[PDB]
Amino acid sequence: GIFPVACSDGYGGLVTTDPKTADPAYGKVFNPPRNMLPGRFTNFLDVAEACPTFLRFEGDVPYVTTKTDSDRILAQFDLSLAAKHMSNTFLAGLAQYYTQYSGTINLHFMFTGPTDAKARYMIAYAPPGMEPPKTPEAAAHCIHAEWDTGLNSKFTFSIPYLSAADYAYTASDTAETTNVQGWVCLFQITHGKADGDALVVLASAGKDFELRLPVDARTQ
Amino acid sequence: FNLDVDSPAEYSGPEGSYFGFAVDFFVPSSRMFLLVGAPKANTTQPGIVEGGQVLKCDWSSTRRCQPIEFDATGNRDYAKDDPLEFKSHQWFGASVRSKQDKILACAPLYHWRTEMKQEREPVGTCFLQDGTKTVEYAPCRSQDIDADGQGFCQGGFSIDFTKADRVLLGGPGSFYWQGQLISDQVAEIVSKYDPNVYSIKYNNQLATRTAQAIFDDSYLGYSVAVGDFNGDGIDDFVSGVPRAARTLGMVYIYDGKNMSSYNFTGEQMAAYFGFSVAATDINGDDYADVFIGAPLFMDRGSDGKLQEVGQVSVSLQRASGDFQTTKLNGFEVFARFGSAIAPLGDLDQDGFNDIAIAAPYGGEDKKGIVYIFNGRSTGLNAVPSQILEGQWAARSCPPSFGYSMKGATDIDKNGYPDLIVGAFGVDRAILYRARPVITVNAGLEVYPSILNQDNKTCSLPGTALKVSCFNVRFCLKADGKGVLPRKLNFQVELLLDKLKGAIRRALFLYSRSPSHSKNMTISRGGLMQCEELIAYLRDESEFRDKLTPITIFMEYRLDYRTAADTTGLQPILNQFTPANISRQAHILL
Amino acid sequence: SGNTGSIINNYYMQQYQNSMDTQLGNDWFSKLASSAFSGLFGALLA
Amino acid sequence: TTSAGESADPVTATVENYGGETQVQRRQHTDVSFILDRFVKVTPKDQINVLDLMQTPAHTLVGALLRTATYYFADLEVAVKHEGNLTWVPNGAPETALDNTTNPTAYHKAPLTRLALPYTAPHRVLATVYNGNCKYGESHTTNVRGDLQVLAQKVARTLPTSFNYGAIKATRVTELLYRMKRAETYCPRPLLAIHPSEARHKQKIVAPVK
Amino acid sequence: EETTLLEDRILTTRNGHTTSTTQSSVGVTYGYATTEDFVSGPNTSGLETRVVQAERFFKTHLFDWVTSDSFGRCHLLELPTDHKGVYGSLTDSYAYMRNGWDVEVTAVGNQFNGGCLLVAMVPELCSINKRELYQLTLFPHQFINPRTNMTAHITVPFVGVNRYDQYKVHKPWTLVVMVVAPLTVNTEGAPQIKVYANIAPTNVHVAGEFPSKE
Ligand SMILES: *[C@@H]1O[C@H](CO)[C@@H](O[C@@H]2O[C@H](CO)[C@@H](O[C@H]3O[C@H](CO)[C@@H](O)[C@H](O[C@@H]4O[C@H](CO)[C@@H](O)[C@H](O)[C@@H]4O)[C@@H]3O)[C@H](O)[C@H]2NC(C)=O)[C@H](O)[C@H]1NC(C)=O
Ligand SMILES: [Ca+2]
Ligand SMILES: [Ca+2]
Ligand SMILES: [Ca+2]
Ligand SMILES: [Ca+2]
Repeated sequence: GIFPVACSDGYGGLVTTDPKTADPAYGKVFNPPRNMLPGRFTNFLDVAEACPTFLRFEGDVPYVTTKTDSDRILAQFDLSLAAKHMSNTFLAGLAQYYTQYSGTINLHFMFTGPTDAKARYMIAYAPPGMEPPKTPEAAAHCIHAEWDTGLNSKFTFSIPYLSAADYAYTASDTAETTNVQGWVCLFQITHGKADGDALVVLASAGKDFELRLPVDARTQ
Repeated sequence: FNLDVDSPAEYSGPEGSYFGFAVDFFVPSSRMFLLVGAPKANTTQPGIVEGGQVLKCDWSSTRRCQPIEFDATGNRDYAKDDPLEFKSHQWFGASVRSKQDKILACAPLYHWRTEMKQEREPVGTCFLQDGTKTVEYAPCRSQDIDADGQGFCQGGFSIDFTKADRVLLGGPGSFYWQGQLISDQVAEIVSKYDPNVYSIKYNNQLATRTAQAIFDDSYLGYSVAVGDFNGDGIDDFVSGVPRAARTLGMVYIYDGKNMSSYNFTGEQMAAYFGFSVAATDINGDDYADVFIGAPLFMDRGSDGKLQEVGQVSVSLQRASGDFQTTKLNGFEVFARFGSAIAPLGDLDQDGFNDIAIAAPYGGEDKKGIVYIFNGRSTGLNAVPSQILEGQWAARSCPPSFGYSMKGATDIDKNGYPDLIVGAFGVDRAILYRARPVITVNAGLEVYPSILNQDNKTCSLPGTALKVSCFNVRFCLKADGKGVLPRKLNFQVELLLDKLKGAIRRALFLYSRSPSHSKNMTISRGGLMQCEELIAYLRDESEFRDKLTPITIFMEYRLDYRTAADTTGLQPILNQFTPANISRQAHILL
Repeated sequence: SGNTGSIINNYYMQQYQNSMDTQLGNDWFSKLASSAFSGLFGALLA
Repeated sequence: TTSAGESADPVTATVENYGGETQVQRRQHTDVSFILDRFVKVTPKDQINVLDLMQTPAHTLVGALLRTATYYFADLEVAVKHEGNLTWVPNGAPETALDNTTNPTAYHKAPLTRLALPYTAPHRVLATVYNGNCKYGESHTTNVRGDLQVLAQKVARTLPTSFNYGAIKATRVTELLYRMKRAETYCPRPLLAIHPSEARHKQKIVAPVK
Repeated sequence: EETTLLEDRILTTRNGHTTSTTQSSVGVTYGYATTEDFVSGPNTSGLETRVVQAERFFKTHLFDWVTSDSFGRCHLLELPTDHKGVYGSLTDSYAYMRNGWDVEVTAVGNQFNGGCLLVAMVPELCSINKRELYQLTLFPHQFINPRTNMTAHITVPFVGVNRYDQYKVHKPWTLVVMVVAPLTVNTEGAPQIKVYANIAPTNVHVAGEFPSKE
């Protein structure tokens, strides 16, 4: 006779993400040539590394001005892709479609004031477990880097990926481990006649930044 | 109540020219004139049909209205065979405002070709004249063009002068009809004038900048008024925004020093709150009070039915910065009460400023009505002391008597300010004069007022019998401000037992009659004149009525015909002043 | 090449499954991120 | 790491700058071909549905990541729940054609029907952003507003009608899904997240026992 | 660069018979490609020709950068613009063109100014948003930081859905100049600063000559 086959139950339903191709309906079409077009990108994280985008601060500006008082905290925000400061970066607009990440986030700090304005800054990483620091002297016991302005006007610091698990969530739910990865605290050590300057700050992905498990929550 | 209605000054123009759409007084430096706006009047300007003109109407002697030449030219050209402007139907004279030697008229529908593409945008324009000088003032005619700019501004839709000689100009079409308030000092308007420059920049210009798109189609600058509200002497800017707040209507008040923002708001949808505004201190506290008109307001009656009557909101300015807002409703349905609001100054010279409100489409045959409201301590007396009626019938567009009006000007030097009313629908303009107010201190004394029937003191000639008599005594004293006769003759009337077909129980001795008249002639500001006479009771057996009090009535009438002056302006007696008083007398037992 | 967690290949010829490319005559943002200056730029002490 | 701020040269730093070590990473989930190869739901018209990819909701995964590239290529796969037979017609074909059975027509087979459709545009690559001649730009003016405003949409350009793979027509199309095959992308464009009102965009994640 | 505030990074650029020297340079940014793709295609039948007289700088004014301008102030210049040179007589002569751009933006105010400009070449810019300005560095860009430079030089190829373009109905590139940090005139800074562009087309190819009413 013919070949016996057992049509199994639970198989063959449409799955919107199955590794199967549809049946052809129309054949032998040749595309117009498109080899060597400018601007090809194959991976979304290749563009997130070669192209930093601005952060967002109080008043909706990409810069933080040099304050002259007993306070020296410029920015201090949750190390979270869902943070408010990160909300307009390409790295956080691309991470909203994934549930977990891993690796390093780079922050680019470009100083803008005139040639006679001078300042010294400090960026630290407060891991989760206790409150974040409020002065630079208390934050000097963290992982920090300190730079000052000169001929070279940009400094780049890599937020280290410390965590208990290998992956962390890109969303945030409640006060919980995976959604608070600590803080990142920007201080101003000194300044000389730098009143009202701007320190524009960018952000991008590190060498080992990773982002996996696609998802579709909402709101492009 | 003191306005002359018998023979008021009438002025007319070409039919269809809208003579009376705008009116004002013109007092230079020592003759007095009248300014009437006729925005549809044909001019001799080269190839311009209905350019509109403003007429200076001679009040002295004859009723001649000589037109005023602000601009005799036609449409200037941008290039060869490319007109720059369109003065045809520009509605020049739609708004006329004068201050001493300075006359400002405007053309809200003046269109202008851009300095780029060939457009036709109604930026509006104005012409300022200072005696021999005459410049052009088009603040909306600028580089900012086309709807979102000042292209459809129609600058000059409403105008007003401040006390520091600064012009306030309104344009309801700027920035997609958000509207715009523009203020320039009269100094720079002429000083920075340039006949070859179409967009003049003024160094000291105050203006409302463009706002968010949700403020579009609000019509700021629809109407304007000036007055101080922050207590620094400088006139501030009051303007109606009738489409603001989703057609609820608003009224903005800006600082007259830096265009810094009070804000009024309406209670009813599409009632056109802000169609007209006026600022005058109504309660004598030297604080400018805000008057806002909403002619389309609907009210409910005892039958609970909606009826469009119109409404004016009287906001008294308190030193607290707050306002004491009182709402005054219209009287006739669909008459649009509150279309025009005109401060009159102290019309009756009583100590408080007065104001006039019009229902242009009211009265019999839609002629028009103007209501006169007097001010007092508590605020504005809500009851009108006078009702001015139109006297002309319709042709196509209704007479619109009261659509525009102007007051607060003593044009005849009688010490009392007058009023102009424009009825453009019939191309007429009317000047009402204010008659001099005479306050009168009338007096009446009856002594003794308790009559003893058996007293029998005063003898009576002709008979040996004596009668119970007593004294009646009346006094007059009158005085008034402004120009008025120093002699005043009155007609005094006296009646005994006024309460009584019935028998009068008292009569005058030297006449034997209950009635007595006395031609009395007192002097203005002079002493109190007082004539007395003897009245007597009837005999006890002549009447049974002994319980009813005998009322003594005094009444007086002024001779208006002989009190007239030069033109025949007859004075009037003060309102709320009793034209007659009465005392009584009792009998005992 | 794209979405596969399985490899069941095709009944049909490539000439019917897809549209065929033509040659005339990972490119940019992969060379641009790989040319990223990673090393420290100063004179590192300690 | 210091550097010239405005060189526009990509400058990466690492955790070796302060004693760490860069770990290895797997990046298969952000590959353009991998991530764009899903079915995405599209709101269908009643009968006729021109198969444009810019008809996808922009807030979706495939919608938002497609609009992150100026130019794109892909073959298309379609899933359709319809009533009656479903006809396809290639790019540039008249509407009257949707009625003829000789064109690729799939007879009704429950519950749905998935077809592999080629690339039939005259263009070497399609576009998400089309601007024939539009911007000044200089932060565009308020000049056209109110009524003229809602008409003013096209004072510029942007029209995906020309860039159409084709159309489908059934008596009643109930559900429609697109799947991009062999997706190539060029010239990346902005991609935005949800702007939070708090200091951080909190949300409700699935909650097991512990 | 140099040991002092004084600055010597010389860069010269010759397009045609027109040069341009800068002493405060950061380098040229290449966007999306270093070379060109295939000019000869199956859509012009080999009737395409290169016009070498059209490849030379032309100048244009962008905007005044004043201290009152805050973050997000844009200036959009759609390329190709209205050109009165020989490159302009190509859109009236030929129906199809293709070319890259060599864009050099200048903002001269002394090094005692603060502030920062971001000049970027954006393809197919139909609409920009306030939040999308935060990700404007996804495009070929350079910053103009008055303490360090006055010039931003950006070279960029031809992009489109077609191999040749009809520039009378399509503007593929757009030069956007954005304020990322407002200007400051501290004590010695220049009060305002004018921004100019010095653009030059590259590899211009034309095809299909139209009739002439001459
Ligand atoms: C009886 O009949 C005779 C005649 O009619 C009455 O005569 C009157 O006497 C009055 C009181 O004397 C008198 O009042 C006026 O003259 C007064 C001086 O003679 C004078 O003092 C009064 O001023 C004051 O008067 C007013 C009056 O209202 C009082 O209110 C004040 O308190 C003061 O007293 C008056 O100027 C009156 O003129 C006089 N009239 C006549 C016609 O003779 C008499 O009063 C009667 N008496 C009875 C029985 O009632
Ligand atoms: Ca004031
Ligand atoms: Ca008052
Ligand atoms: Ca009064
Ligand atoms: Ca008078």
